[PDB]
Amino acid sequence: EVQLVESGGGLVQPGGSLRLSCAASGFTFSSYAIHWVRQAPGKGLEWVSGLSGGGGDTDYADSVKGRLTISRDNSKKTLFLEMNNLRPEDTAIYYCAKLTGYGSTPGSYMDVWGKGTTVSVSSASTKGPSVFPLAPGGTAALGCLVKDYFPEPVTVSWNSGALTSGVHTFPAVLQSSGLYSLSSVVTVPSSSLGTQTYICNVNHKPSNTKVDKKVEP
Amino acid sequence: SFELTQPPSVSVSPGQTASITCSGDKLGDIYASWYQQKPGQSPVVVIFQDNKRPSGVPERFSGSNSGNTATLTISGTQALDEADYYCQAWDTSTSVFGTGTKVTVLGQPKANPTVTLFPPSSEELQANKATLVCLISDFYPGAVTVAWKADGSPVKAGVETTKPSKQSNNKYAASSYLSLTPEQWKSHRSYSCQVTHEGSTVEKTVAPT
Repeated sequence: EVQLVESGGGLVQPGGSLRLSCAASGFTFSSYAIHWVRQAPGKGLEWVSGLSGGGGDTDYADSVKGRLTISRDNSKKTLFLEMNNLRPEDTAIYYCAKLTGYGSTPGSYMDVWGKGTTVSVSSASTKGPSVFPLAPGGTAALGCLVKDYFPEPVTVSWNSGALTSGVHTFPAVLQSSGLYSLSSVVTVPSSSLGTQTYICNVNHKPSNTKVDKKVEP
Repeated sequence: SFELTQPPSVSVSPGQTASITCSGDKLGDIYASWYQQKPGQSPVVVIFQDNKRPSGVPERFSGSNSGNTATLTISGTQALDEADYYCQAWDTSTSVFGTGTKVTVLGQPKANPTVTLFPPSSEELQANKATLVCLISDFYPGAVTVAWKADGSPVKAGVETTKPSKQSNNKYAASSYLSLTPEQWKSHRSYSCQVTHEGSTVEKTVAPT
């Protein structure tokens, strides 16, 4: 019954603003300090801000001091985080966590956490990929480069679902540009090349993009 | 910000003792906490006030804060103890997390990566672009470094490398992409994707033809 639920995450342009909230259940919200902890994809935990049970004492990390404002309405059992002039570096999952005391005391810890809410700060816009054919004993590696697309995700099939066992579709990279690039490879007989036809089927539903790319050596 | 330094990675065999350290000048004067984060999940406290366990935490987890160094010990480490572990300390009212340690509980023999490197497609070259695609698969444990070379000279620009991700077979995969101009591509003898794992390096090379 004791839970924190974060809301308000989304995609935002750099320089934009976002308001995050955190709904508490199962305990007396006012009796406890609540903090925000963020984590950028693939990176470490980073403390963002904290607030006393009454809301009087507010504390902010150096990285966010001016741009962020933490507050709480105890009547609504909700915490808030106002984020302005968002930077790409603010891209992270934002977690709210409940301290074991009313304030940030010596040996206090975060006993309860929420599942978190995702913030993406990107200047990128919806864009379908450019699909390129990747070509070179008993086996041959053939591939499809799905380039410069936004946002996630993309689905890749081979020969319309006929080939799957020897197929490896790699997770996307997020480039500096804010665009994603993904690659799928299939293992096939080297003898069959020039006889057999290998087609990757790329679907990017966000852009309504379907591309069937024939891969030849 | 006082900085809490942790070793980035620890390997432990099932049943063995895993020692995770956390160092910093203001540590030891202050109390240390330890948070466990399993993949896809929120962090969970396992140790607080240097050596206390929250009621639900198993006894095999324990802590010590000698001098400038705090240590989390996991006795009889289980496969489910595999997680990122972070120390935390309170500087006045500022909370600081440590850099983090990846604890791998060895479930599997070591496996070096299969590396496949593809040159630029002719269609891409026709569009006045050039991407080298280096795909890394079936490596365990799940840590690699990628380096690109032009004619054996390091190339740091135009590189976008993913972080390793766990495959369904519990091995890991990763990708690296090198952006070049058609002109750059055609003006060098060779390009190489060099992947280092557990002290072994694999190199694949492609050339303009």
